[PDB]
Amino acid sequence: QSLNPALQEKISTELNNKQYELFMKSLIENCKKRNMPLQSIPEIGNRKINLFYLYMLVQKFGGADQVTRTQQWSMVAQRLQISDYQQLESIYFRILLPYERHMISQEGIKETQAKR
Repeated sequence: QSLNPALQEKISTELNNKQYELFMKSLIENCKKRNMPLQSIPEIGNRKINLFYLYMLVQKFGGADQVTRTQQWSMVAQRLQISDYQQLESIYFRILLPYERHMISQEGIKETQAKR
């Protein structure tokens, strides 16, 4: 009994990145669904769970340092629902899961050898 907000669930931006975003979105949403499933299509903001989207956003803000410099990470994180207070723990855990990380690892296994 908790349908999506349907407020900030915009899919695709230029029809080109939609493929890259949907790839990580479907993968993360699928794996994460094994722990914290949603009503149907889990989305918050405008798709930012992608390895290219989440990166582009940070670089655009001037780097993680810039986001924290003005203490905006709290607000920005809420946009993608990555740091919603205590909930950030559950989201981080599910996202750090072995299945979730594995699904995304295929796109970049070189990151695995990098270790924590």
